[PDB]
Amino acid sequence: GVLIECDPAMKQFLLYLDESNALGKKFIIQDIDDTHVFVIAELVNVLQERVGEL
Amino acid sequence: PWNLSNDEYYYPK
Amino acid sequence: VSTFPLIAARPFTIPYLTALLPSEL
Amino acid sequence: GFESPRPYKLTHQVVCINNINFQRKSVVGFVELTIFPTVANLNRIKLNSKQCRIYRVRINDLEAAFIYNDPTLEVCHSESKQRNLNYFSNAYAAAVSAVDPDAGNGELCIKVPSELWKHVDELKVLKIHINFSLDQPKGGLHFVVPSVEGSMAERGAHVFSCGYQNSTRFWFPCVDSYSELCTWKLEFTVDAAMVAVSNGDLVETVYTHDMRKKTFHYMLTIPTAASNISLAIGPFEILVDPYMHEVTHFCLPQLLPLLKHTTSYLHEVFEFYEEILTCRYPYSCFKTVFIDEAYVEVAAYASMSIFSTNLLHSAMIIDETPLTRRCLAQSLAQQFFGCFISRMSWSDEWVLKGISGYIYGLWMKKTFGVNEYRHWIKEELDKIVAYELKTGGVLLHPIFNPASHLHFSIKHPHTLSWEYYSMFQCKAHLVMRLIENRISMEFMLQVFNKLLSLASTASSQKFQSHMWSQMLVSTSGFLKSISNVSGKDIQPLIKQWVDQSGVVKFYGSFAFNRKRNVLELEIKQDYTSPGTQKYVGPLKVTVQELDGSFNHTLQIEENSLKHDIPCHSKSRRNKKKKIPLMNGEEVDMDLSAMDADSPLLWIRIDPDMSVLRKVEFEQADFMWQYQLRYERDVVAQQESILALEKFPTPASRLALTDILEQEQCFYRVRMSACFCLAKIANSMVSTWTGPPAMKSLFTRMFCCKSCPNIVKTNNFMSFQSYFLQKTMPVAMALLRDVHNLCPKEVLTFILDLIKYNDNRKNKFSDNYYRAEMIDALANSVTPAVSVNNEVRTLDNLNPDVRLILEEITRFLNMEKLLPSYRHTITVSCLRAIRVLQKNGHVPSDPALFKSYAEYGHFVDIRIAALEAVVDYTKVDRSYEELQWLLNMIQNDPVPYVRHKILNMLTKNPPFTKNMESPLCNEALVDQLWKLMNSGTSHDWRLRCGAVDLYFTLFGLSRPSCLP
Repeated sequence: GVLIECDPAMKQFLLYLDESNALGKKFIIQDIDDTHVFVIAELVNVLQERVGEL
Repeated sequence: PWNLSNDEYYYPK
Repeated sequence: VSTFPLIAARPFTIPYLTALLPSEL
Repeated sequence: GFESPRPYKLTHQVVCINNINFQRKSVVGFVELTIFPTVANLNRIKLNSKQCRIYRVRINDLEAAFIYNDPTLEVCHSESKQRNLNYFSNAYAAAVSAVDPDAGNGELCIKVPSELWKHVDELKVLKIHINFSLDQPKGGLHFVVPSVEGSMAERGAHVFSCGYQNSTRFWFPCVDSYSELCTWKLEFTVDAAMVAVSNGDLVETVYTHDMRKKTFHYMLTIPTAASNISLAIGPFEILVDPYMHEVTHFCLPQLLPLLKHTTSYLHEVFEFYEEILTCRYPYSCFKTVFIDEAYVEVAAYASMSIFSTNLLHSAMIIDETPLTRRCLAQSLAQQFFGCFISRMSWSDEWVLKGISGYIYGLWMKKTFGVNEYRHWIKEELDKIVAYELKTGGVLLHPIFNPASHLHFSIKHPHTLSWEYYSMFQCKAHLVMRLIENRISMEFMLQVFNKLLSLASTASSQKFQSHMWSQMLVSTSGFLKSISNVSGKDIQPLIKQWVDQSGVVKFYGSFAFNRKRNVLELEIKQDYTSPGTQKYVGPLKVTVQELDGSFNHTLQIEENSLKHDIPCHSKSRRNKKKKIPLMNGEEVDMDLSAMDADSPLLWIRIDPDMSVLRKVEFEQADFMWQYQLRYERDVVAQQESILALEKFPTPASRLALTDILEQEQCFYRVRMSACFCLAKIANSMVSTWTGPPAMKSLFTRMFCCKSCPNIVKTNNFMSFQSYFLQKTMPVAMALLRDVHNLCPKEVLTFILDLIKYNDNRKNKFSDNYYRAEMIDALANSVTPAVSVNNEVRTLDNLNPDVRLILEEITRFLNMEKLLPSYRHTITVSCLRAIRVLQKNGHVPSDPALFKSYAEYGHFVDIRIAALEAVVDYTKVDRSYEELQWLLNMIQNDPVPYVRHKILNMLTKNPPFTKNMESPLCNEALVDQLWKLMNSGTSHDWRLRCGAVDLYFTLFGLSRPSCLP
């Protein structure tokens, strides 16, 4: 997978997109801890526009 | 020498 | 004989009477 | 449809026995058969007879000529130099088939006189009057004459009809097949102080003109076979059943109170077997005879059962009540379905054995609970998955070799090994449980009621077998009756589990797909092992997830490997809600050990044991601990205990300790958790924190609150903490120190359990608890550190073993003055002395066990001492002890002891075929070949045991250690 280090209060931000996006089967494939998540490789550049909204 | 299976607690009817 | 003496095994003529029967009743 | 292999049909038989001489061990009598020839030109008539000296034979009061030859006396010639076992097995099968009444053959060939040929061509009746004499029978019938003086009733001399299957040829001439049904008239002229018990109902009892003897007249109007006819003559104490009044119980003298207490349950067994089936008991009486030196522990004949007296217990004896209770129950099940409905061939025996075992399991379910039923079914299935993977497989319903992977022929019951016979009955009742699983239990009981109702309409006709063959069941008739009552046929299930002879092996492993929320199972079969076969049917799997327990059916075709089943939510981890179980209840689970991404708590492949299988599932250790704690199935708790021995983590110790503390768990699961906790504790030494395992738990459960090291006085009235209390030090003694020695904290605890034992206050005996204490003392013995093979003397004894030796000396000597119920402490102390001799503590001397293996001792002491002598002659390679054991096989009075010596010498052999031993002479090969050929010619169970011993020692080919 793709290791992504983030904030514990921000981990659930990417989880809401998993239950909303209907592109693939599941966005988040594995959750290590509150500061480490995994992902199919393709939405870091898209999140840079979403972060402005966030 | 007896039942010894607590059946009324596992299968109540 | 001094340490651990065993009473020797004697055969009975009818062994079920001394085996199966209760003695305190 | 039944067509006879015999050219005549037997209608009636009179068996008259006079002059039963107990001093000379001799009977005289006659036999009068009433045959109707079915084919003209009958000429020779072939009857079965062993050991009887035939004096004269008269056919229709005309003197006839007979010739007798028994090919099974010496199977191979004495001057043949063959020594391989396949030759003997083929020759023994041919010899048994040459005396088989299931073919047209027989041992006594009587020639019809010439003037009766015009009486035999137009098919009219022939009355054959043979008179015979048994001079001193070897195994023909049971004889027990004690050596106390007095009259034969004053010393306790009794007779039993010993033997199995078709062994009535051993005491009168007959047609000894299960398919020749006739009516019977039985007269026995015995002493005036004795009673003669037999089949039928006693019509009268007349005195002789000197009033010193009396004749018992029995009549059997229900047409039975000759193989179901029995006899017990002795000075029996008669007891009429106070609940059912056609049932009489006979015991040996001075054992009437034990008989009163023991046979007081039997009316409930009668009521059960007459309400699950809807037929009443078919015979007009029932007689239970309790005898000494019995052949088997329980034998069932027509309207009669012969048990051994060792089943008789008093009111204060526990741990023997369920065993005697289930012996009575299986004798009654065989009364219904082995003696009333009989066998049509030697094939279709699986039908009768399966129906008997299945209705006895239904009795066990109602009486002792479903928990005990599931535990029994699992232990029978494990027995099979062990025997069939060990050697070949058991083939129910062969077709006539059909099974060539074993060293005997399965064409006849008297060539089968005894372990094969036991596993045959076991597999038959498990396959009947499988037929109940496919076709529901009420339809199954309707099948059995239809068979019994056809037999009981058949049993009242007088036509000589026009209709008496409806009392004989076959496989095709059984399957046709199943198809009549249900509309489904079971021919795939019959083709897989009956006609094919194998069990299946399942290797399962799972993986949870988090993305698609599925559970990917991976089930592969090992079908290339010698005992296995390939399963292609459906397979149930039960998955416990957080949302509950869900069942799934998987189709396991040959090319199948990955099975994707769907998984449910994990919203019972979001809120704390209770997780619902397999039954309707729900519990609080500690979900800290569970994975965060998977909802599934445990998986069980084939939970209902619906195939004959051995499962090897690879769960995670927390899933095994959840399955041990929160499952509502005892077989899953047992398999999780069995699988937790590979995970010695402290969470598994906490799981087994929580199982041990928990009443409302089935007691046989806690008794297994004791031994599992002992093994786990031995594996995590140098990590264990506090006291030894189960000690604090023993002091919490069974000791005083004010004194921790003093045990409470014995009150055994709970029967589940009694079993747990007597099994916990036995497992606690398997604790080992880092130094591999049992700790002196557990040995001291066991010795304080022995010292502070007070049994003056409970209403039950203490013999089994004290015997288990001796077993716990024997478990603590580690091998001694002998230096330079130092002779084991009294001064260089271990300081630990001196206390153990003092205790077993005290226990054995006190047993010599105040004996136990069945000398359980003698058996435990002999076993413990053999344990101390197996390590280097006591000198390796077999003289004590050789003195306890004499004839006058109780039979449990005898078999424990002979087990110790067999273990000694395996370890010390003793030639003279092996010759002692072989001599005791040849001439011992009790034939059960001879069979047990051959059995123990097969299980623990002195050498195998791979070993080079000093005991592999040509002399030993010649002795064992002479024991197979001659010598064991009178029992049919000693000869199969000698064949098993020759197979274990020398194999199927030519003995290698030979010129």
